[PDB]
Amino acid sequence: EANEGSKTLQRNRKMAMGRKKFNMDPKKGIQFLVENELLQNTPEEIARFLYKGEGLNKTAIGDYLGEREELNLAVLHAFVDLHEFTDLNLVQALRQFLWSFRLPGEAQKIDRMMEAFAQRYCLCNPGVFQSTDTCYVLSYSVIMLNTDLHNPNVRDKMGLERFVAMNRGINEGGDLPEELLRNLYDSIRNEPFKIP
Ligand SMILES: [Mn+2]
Repeated sequence: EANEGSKTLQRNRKMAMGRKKFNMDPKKGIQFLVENELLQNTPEEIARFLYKGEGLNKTAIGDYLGEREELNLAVLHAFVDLHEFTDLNLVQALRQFLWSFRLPGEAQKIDRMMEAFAQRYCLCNPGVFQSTDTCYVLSYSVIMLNTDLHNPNVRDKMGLERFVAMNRGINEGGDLPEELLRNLYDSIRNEPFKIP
């Protein structure tokens, strides 16, 4: 006679095993979970698992999201869609996003994440930016500013006035508010990004 409590206990052990396998080798971890019917092999379901992140290494999460593979790309889109950026300013939203995983080192991986982020930010906050290219450019400006201001290996530091000068043109056929740019600058300047 089948004992469902036994089934649950075995499943818990397998899930614990799967998380541990994921932290070593994200694709292997996901394949194991999928094969044992512990996770559905759908972009949305895998994205929900990584967004919850229970006992998952955020560098592993990032590495999974940065694979240039059809499924992983679908997962990255779904994962960014689980974020809630409505009513946040760009730095506030970036802080939420960049807490949920550790960015890969590779520029192309970062780029795909940053494009996805910018498109989702603009959809959640229509009319803040006149295009997604503007928000993409400005999201990099903010990430680079965090690096420039808070990594001491970057010698000479960019001041507010220069940051505003670089970025005021990037909107459309007319500049943004310089209010919005000063707000982003000071935010980063006074609180670096919290990274995992
Ligand atoms: Mn501070």
